[PDB]
Amino acid sequence: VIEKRATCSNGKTVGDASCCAWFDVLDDIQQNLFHGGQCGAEAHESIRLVFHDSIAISPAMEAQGKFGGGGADGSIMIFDDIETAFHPNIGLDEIVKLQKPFVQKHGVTPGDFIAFAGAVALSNCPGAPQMNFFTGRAPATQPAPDGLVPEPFHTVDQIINRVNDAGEFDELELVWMLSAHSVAAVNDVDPTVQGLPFDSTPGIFDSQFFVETQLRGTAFPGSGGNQGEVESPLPGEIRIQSDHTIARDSRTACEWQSFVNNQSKLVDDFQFIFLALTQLGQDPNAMTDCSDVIPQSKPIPGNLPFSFFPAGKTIKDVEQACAETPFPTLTTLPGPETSVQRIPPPPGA
Ligand code: HEM
Ligand SMILES: [Ca+2]
Ligand SMILES: [Ca+2]
Repeated sequence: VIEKRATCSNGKTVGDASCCAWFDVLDDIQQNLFHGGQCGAEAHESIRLVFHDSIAISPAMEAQGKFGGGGADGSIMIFDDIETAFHPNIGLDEIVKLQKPFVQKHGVTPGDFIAFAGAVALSNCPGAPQMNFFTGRAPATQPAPDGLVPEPFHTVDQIINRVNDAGEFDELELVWMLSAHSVAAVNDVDPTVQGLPFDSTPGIFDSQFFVETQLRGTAFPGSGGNQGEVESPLPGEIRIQSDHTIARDSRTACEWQSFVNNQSKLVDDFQFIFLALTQLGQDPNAMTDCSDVIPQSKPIPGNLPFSFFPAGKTIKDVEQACAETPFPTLTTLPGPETSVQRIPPPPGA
């Protein structure tokens, strides 16, 4: 891979002349997919899509003589009819259908487009790392098998083993990639209400997800007892069983707690693991670095502390699970407990 540093027609310099075409893709999706650069529903869905495209790869299966999926190869978009019907991928055909036209129009590979839209999406959320974007994913030729994407009702062991198989990720890295639930909502677990967020700041990439999953769950936000859902600590917020148990397991509880009040570790770890996900099934040395096309991320506005307890909660409500270090003493926002507002998805989610 020979790279040719170049100045694009917009006047910006990039690592390789082939990267210049992505500035037109960027302007199109910022206006027509993310409604003016928002960290809203489509941005969240695009971030989710990166993981469901990428994690569908299995060296264990390949060792048994069976196709195990191609990783970040755009298969979930190319074969959407097959893959979006898998239960772990519930609700993803909506975002795939919204993304499809941009791929056809710009003549980029589905896989590179999914990794691009995920990185741009995150750049729209205040607090996000400065994201990378590498090109080079050839179109998938076979859909991924089912049973590769984790479900919210899988055990901690099941999920640890799944991500270890897919990309040799350890239990620490599992925790890091779950940071993406800091900018996310749930549309399909509670059938009575769509758009319940995982943390109280679904438009900000912060550590509230790690704080709020550690509080005692006291109620369901909509209907009770749905598969993969557990009680949450705040009105309007949802908690799934996998996140709840990873936060409390002796292998991963101290790593989960380490992001509380530690913005630089959150950002650095997530930057790293997001890039790794987007390279599953690929040879990093055969890819082109087009990270200079991705916009600069913005800081979190205002002057509140980086991490805090939501109003109405104090250290007494934390279920301490990390045996090595006490949960940090955070401030509590003033006033009455307030409900987290839902994020309505586009039709079909
Ligand atoms: C490792 C185990 C994981 C489990 C069990 C899991 C589970 C879930 C579930 C149940 C939902 C709601 C889906 C729906 O209602 O249709 C969700 C949403 C989401 N997940 Fe995960 N997830 C996992 C890891 C990840 C990772 C590594 C990423 C990073 C890209 C991610 C990104 C997201 C995002 C951004 C959303 C919000 C979607 C939206 O707002 O429409 N998740 N996750
Ligand atoms: Ca795939
Ligand atoms: Ca957040």
